[PDB]
Amino acid sequence: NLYFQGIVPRSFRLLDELERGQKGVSEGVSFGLESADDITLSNWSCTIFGQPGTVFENRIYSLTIFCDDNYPDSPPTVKFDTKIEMSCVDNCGRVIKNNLHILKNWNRNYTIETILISLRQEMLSSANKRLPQPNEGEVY
Repeated sequence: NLYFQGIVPRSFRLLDELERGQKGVSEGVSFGLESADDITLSNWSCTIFGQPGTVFENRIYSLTIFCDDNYPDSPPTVKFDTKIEMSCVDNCGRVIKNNLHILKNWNRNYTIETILISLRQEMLSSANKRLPQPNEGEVY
């Protein structure tokens, strides 16, 4: 059994986040592997609960996070499978890196969870919270 202070290899890092996710995490996000047999641990199935008091209220959004082999030093790619209108989401549901702080100014100390949390907070902003939405459960 290994010990060291400091940064851990990609595989160790993703094992930590997986254990975190599998233990059901912060409010109300969930995350895990798209498929249990992926040994690169690169593709993640995620859920965001809509923010109470907004056009997102009571909706469930499904999304996919992909961590390439430079992860955690490089940001993952983020896309919504569930249709959403947000200033940091493009026409195909993918997150516009330069419109979300944590992706734009990524830091290896952010996580899959940070992204999910950040997306739920974006729903509270004034550019988003009154934005007219697609029909509920509609996908790309």
